[PDB]
Amino acid sequence: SPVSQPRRNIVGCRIQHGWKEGNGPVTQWKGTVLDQVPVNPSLYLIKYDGFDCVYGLELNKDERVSALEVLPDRVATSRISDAHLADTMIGKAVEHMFETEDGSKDEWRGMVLARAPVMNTWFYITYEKDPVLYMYQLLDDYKEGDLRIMPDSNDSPEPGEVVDSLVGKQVEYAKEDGSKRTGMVIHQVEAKPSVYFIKFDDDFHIYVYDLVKTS
Amino acid sequence: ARTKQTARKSTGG
Repeated sequence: SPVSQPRRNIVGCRIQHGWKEGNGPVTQWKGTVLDQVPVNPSLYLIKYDGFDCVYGLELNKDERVSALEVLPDRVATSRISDAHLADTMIGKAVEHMFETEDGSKDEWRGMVLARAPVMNTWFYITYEKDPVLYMYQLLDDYKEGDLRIMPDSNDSPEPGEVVDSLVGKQVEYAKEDGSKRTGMVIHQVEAKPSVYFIKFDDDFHIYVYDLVKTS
Repeated sequence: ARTKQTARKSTGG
């Protein structure tokens, strides 16, 4: 919708702010606001420049954020290499090759949850050894041979609708002391209904977990 | 060819 509304729709807009760790140096980041969480509209999903990881920050009500300012810059909504190769891999497990500075190539098994909002050329991906929300343009790792999609028992798109969604829930965990790992489920992956986006307090990372309460 | 250094924000914390 081109015409604006009194509420400021700050989703899909390049922003810029100062980050201050308590009694530390002030850093300057810019990035793209990807989404806003409906079960807590204070939270926005942000992708910083040069950073593959997606972060969840309560930008207006946070104290660590300084000089929040919206750039006149526009996100490059653009070309989709193939509408079919992307999503032929969504919901499938993959092995993503990453190489260290030494040159020693490694592999990380993970699953492609969805397609990124705002930057459509990017894919939502989470890894097993590191279960958080990352953003990579996989359409490139495949062409260069750094991404392998492997055969698995994944039927992809009661037969009738079930009330299954756990969005809006409240979670707590067995932290060894260290306060308590409290949080809230904020999203359900539309390709894998068992996989959920969780957002804990005292943390700005979007965790991608699989909730079934029993294997 | 991707790099884990890039992946997360270099300033940690």
